[PDB]
Amino acid sequence: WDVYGSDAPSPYNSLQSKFFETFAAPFTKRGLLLKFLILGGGSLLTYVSANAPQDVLPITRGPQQPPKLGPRGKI
Amino acid sequence: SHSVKIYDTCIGCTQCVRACPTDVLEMIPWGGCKAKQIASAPRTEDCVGCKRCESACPTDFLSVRVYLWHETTRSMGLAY
Amino acid sequence: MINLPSLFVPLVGLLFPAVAMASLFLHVEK
Amino acid sequence: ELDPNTPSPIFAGSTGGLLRKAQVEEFYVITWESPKEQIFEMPTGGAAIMREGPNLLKLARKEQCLALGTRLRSKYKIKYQFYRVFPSGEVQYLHPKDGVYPEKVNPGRQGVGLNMRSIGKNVSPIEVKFTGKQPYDL
Amino acid sequence: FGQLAIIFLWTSGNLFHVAWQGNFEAWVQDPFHVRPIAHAIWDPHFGQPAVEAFTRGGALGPVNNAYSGVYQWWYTIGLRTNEDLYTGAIFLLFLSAI
Amino acid sequence: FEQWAKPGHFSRTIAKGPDTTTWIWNLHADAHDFDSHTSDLEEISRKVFSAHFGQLSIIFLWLSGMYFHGARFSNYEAWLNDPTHIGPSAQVVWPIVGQEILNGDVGGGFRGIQITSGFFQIWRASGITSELQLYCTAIGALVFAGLMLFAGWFHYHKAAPKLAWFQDVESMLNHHLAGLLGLGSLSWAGHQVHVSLPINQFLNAGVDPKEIPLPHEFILNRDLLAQLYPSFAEGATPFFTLNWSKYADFLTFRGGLDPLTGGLWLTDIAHHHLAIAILFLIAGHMYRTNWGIGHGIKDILEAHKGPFTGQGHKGLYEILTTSWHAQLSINLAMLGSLTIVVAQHMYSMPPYPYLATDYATQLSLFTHHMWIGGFLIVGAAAHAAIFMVRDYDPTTRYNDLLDRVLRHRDAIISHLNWVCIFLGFHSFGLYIHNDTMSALGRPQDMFSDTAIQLQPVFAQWIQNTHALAPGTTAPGATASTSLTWGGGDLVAVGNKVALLPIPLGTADFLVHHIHAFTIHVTVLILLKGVLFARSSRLIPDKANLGFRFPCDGPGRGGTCQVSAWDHVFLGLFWMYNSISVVIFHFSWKMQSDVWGTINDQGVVTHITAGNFAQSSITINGWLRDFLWAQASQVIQSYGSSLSAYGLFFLGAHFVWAFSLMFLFSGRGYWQELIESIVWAHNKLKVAPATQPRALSIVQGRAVGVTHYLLGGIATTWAFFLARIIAVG
Amino acid sequence: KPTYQVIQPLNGDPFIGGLETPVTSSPLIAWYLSNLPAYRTAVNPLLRGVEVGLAHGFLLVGPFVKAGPLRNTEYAGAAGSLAAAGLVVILSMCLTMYGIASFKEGEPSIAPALTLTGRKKQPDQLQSADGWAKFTGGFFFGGVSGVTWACFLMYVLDLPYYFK
Ligand SMILES: CC1=C(/C=C/C(C)=C/C=C/C(C)=C\C=C\C=C(C)\C=C\C=C(C)\C=C\C2=C(C)CCCC2(C)C)C(C)(C)CCC1
Ligand SMILES: CC1=C(C/C=C(\C)CCC[C@H](C)CCC[C@@H](C)CCCC(C)C)C(=O)c2ccccc2C1=O
Ligand code: SF4
Ligand code: SF4
Repeated sequence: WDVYGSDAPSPYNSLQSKFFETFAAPFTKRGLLLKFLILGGGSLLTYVSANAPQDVLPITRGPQQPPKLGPRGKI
Repeated sequence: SHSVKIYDTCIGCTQCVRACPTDVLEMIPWGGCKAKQIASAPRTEDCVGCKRCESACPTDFLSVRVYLWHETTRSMGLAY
Repeated sequence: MINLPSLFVPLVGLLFPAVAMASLFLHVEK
Repeated sequence: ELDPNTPSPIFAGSTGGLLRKAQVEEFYVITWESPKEQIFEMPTGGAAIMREGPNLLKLARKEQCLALGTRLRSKYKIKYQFYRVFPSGEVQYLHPKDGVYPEKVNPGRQGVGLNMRSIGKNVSPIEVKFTGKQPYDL
Repeated sequence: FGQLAIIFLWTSGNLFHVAWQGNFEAWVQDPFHVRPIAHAIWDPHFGQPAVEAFTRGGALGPVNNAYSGVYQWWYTIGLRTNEDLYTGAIFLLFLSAI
Repeated sequence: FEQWAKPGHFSRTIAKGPDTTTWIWNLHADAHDFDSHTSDLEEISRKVFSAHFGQLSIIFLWLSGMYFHGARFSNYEAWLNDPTHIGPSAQVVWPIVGQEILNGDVGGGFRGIQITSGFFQIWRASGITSELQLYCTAIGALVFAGLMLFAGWFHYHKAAPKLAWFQDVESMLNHHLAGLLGLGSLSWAGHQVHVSLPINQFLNAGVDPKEIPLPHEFILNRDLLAQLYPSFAEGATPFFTLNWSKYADFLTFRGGLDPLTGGLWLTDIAHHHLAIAILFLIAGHMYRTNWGIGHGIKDILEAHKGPFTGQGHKGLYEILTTSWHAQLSINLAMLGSLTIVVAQHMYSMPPYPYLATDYATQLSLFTHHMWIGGFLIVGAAAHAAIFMVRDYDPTTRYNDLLDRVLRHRDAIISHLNWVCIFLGFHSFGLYIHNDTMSALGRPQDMFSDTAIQLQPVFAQWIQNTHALAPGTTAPGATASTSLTWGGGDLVAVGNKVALLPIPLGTADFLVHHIHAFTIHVTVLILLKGVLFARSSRLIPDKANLGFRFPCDGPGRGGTCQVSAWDHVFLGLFWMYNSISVVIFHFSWKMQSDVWGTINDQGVVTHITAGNFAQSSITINGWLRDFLWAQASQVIQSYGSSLSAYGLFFLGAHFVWAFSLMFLFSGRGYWQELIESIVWAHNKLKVAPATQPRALSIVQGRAVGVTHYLLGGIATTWAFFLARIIAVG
Repeated sequence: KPTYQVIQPLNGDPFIGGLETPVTSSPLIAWYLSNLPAYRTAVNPLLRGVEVGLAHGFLLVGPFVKAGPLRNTEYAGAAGSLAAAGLVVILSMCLTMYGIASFKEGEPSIAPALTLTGRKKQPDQLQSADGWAKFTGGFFFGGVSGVTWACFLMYVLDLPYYFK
């Protein structure tokens, strides 16, 4: 008799109120504690990817091909 | 929040200020001109530099402009 | 120890203004 | 699904006037009696079937109104009315609060009518240096 | 005042800046070519041809070609010893906080 | 009768017991137009084909020049004979102050300015031949203007003429098809077969000069054409009943093009112009008229409905019948690409003999023939406006398909608005990268061909298939439908190249997506301002200011450029940015990567390099190598005959320039001014009485529009020109 | 079954211009817009958008490799989720600087009562501060893992989308 529907569309999502939740979590969040992981957040890669050699570059060394920083003249 | 200042003489209309969009229009009775009429705004809070208010409104020297500074969601127009 | 001063540039461009457009985000909600 | 609503006003569904987020910071309504279903031009576009009531229909820029009161000036028609209407209802209206027709002039209508400068005398206006109490304004 | 501050930290730097960077204490040995030397350019987008880029003047890094004149306006007043710079820095700091 | 002015005309308040200058461009800026006239058709229908008149009498007044100033001083003869090397010329100029050198002296025994745009190639196409000849057609068409301009006086004047049988619309829409196309198409075939075909086929070698078979022949008696492509020419034409097969000989779908000089076959143009000829003769009877055969006028359209899209597309207008304005977008957008269609078509696959190889008109032409098109469409639907704010009456519509839009505004426009970021914003925002990635960006890895490649590729597409298309699949025709597409099946002629497999790739799904872009955010400007225009969701009531109408409120905190008239006032600029782009892409394909020369060991040699491919990826590459790599042509180019293109874009750059002064400027600022000076005249009593006021707002969003928009055109035609010819 | 709500707009009063058509509300499975946080009125953050995070992270394994810098290269086929975590953590701020269009300081929440709750007026302001921000604990927790889970596992492709 009820032409249904949805309307009420499919099972109210999985027995999953737990672990993700709560656990871990960076969480509680904002106002105070946000910076708390956007301070590392932005001084992380940064900071440590404002170094690490020696090395990794695009690569080039020992200025020669008809010498250089000369000629020739001296060392 | 409507500006700045705007000035005397006309009304009646039948050939002047008959067309603010957002109202802002009474007409008191008051004594001076050739039957009785002095005006700007029984209001100015619905308007809106609808500044079509002198185009229809003569009488000599600046006569309508805007100055909204604050400039208001009442008459900066933007509803949605 | 040594190699840098990059320390600065990932700031002055990367986090610093990340914090400008952050805390005066604002000026409004300063 | 369906009803309350008894408009007319009528044309159905499109965007181009009165939306979602201004059931708050204002709203505005409009009343009249409708000569015929006598169809006319009505903002978002349509053409509205006027009806045998109404005349109450929603619309946020009260801008839109008088326009429409007078919109009702090119088929012959007459007596526009509007109102407000908001959370939680109240004002906000010149026709009728008394329908004083902005034109006319009649009863007691107030001051707020003009500079001690009957303009000509206009110049550098330095009666100001940090006015307080002193003018804020006039 | 206020900005008098930064005008003064306009240069306590860029003074401080050079002798680091560039090569005056070097350029003393011979005074005329040149590619007058600005700052040191930490631009992590520049393709390995940073050599082929700006391995210029005294460099060792893709440095800017200074044109601010000044490098003479400082040579004139006195110094060519950047160990006798380090100081105009510290001075336009002796004017900055002050 | 009548007439004549004098003050006052049509802008109701024109006379005004004057008071001020600035009426002399309210009139010059109303004058034609209507409603500031009347839709009272019994005096407006009887203006439009009044017309519509002169324009022709002007077009005649035109063409009757372009043969007198062909055939009074040929390069036509003194060349024709020899296409190839030695080329065009239609004007030579009086010896005033150093005009001279402007008429070159480089055309085969001829002093004179060289000429771009076929014509030589248009009239070596038919045949004609002999100056005393299409000079015998200079007179054919000049009075022949006369009578057509003797139609102004024909009707209207002594004859206030008829809307009753103007309104209707069936005889004419049938007859144009039949009637006055159909006097044509095929009655150019009788010409294109007998006149044209062989005075070309036998041109195609021998027949050098003067003994030139004055068309005079080949009527009543055959034998000669008969001695040529046969057909058996007794007095009995087979295909009266299906000997068709025979009177053929010389018209099987030949496609490709005449390798003994490009063009493409006239043996391939009666079959094209008696079929597409007669559809238009027959199919130009399908509607009512009197004799009970025909269709709905509109009675067809409301024929069909659809649920949403409701009523359908129903009861299709009744001013669409009546008059112009309502109609007036469609005959333009249409006619619109109907000058971008013929364009991307002409160069694209050559008509009249001597193009493919040419240049200075397998380009030139190509453009203009795309301005007019762009121009035309990108100002076609400023007729959708007016109309609503105008010719549209009371009612006819609601539930019309029309209204179904005006409701569904805001959320039709809108979902373009975004494409018009993505499509562009970031797909142009895309040369940019590869600049930041060629300067900064080390070939290492970025967006070009041996780059953001894209290996085979980009295909091909199709086209290519366009090259298996004639060997089967559409059985025959001949040679690959247009060499431009296909595989490597490759020709040309005249030492230099003609058309070849012009292969695309990266540099190709680039650029493009800009015309692909642009013609998005160049419409919707357009649509935004075509829909809202009369009802705009933000001054809601427009028909309360007119068509133009400046802006309005300093209120609502900044209401300007609201009018479609001013939605059109920049409707254009971009076109120019878009037509005056696109031309560009073209002229660095044709060339650099299509035009040629010849030498030999397998090696065609282009005007410029197979550069392009990877030095027109990056935005820049078009000033590195599209300016200062070019312009040299015009930059130096004085004391010569490039001595106009070194003389135009000069006073074309200024007059791109002397736009902004009127267009960036204020308007009150200027009026405010024209006192001050005033004191000089007046006090010293001179001064007008047409009180010299300072140019009306719209009027100066009616100059930095024209002027900008004269400016960066000539310029580029002062320019692109002189490139071509000597490195041309 | 008998035709449907066509022409006559958006439910209610033929003048509330959101709009109704399919791709509003429909058989062909509007159903979507109703089990990811979409519509419903629903329930309780985390287990709504720890789904976004979970999903949203790896969604970028794309324009983080052939696009950008190094296509395929050294250091290397760490592609999938590089700093791709790294260049979240603001996407993981941003909406934790949003907290201005949501305010309260606590989450009951959660059931509902009888009575009803999610009380008969939702479309709008139920959600809060310490009322939304734990969805933010999701997407981020979910982002990473949403990133990281695409790394550890797989990288010479397979049949994952075939459709679906
Ligand atoms: C003072 C004086 C004078 C002077 C003058 C002058 C010096 C001028 C110049 C000016 C400038 C400084 C500039 C201008 C130029 C011009 C132009 C520029 C024109 C134009 C045009 C046209 C008409 C065209 C058209 C076209 C087309 C068709 C399309 C394509 C392109 C073209 C352009 C070709 C005079 C003599 C008057 C008189 C006396 C005194
Ligand atoms: C200059 C300028 C004017 C003033 C320009 C005017 C009034 C045009 C001048 C019209 C002509 C040239 C009259 C000048 C005299 C000529 C008719 C002929 C005499 C000169 C010789 C040829 C003999 C504006 O009105 C304006 C409006 C809005 C934005 C910008 C501007 C703007 O920049
Ligand atoms: S504003 Fe208009 S109606 Fe009022 S006094 Fe002046 S002219 Fe009269
Ligand atoms: S700003 Fe002008 S048009 Fe608007 S309400 Fe006020 S007086 Fe009327």
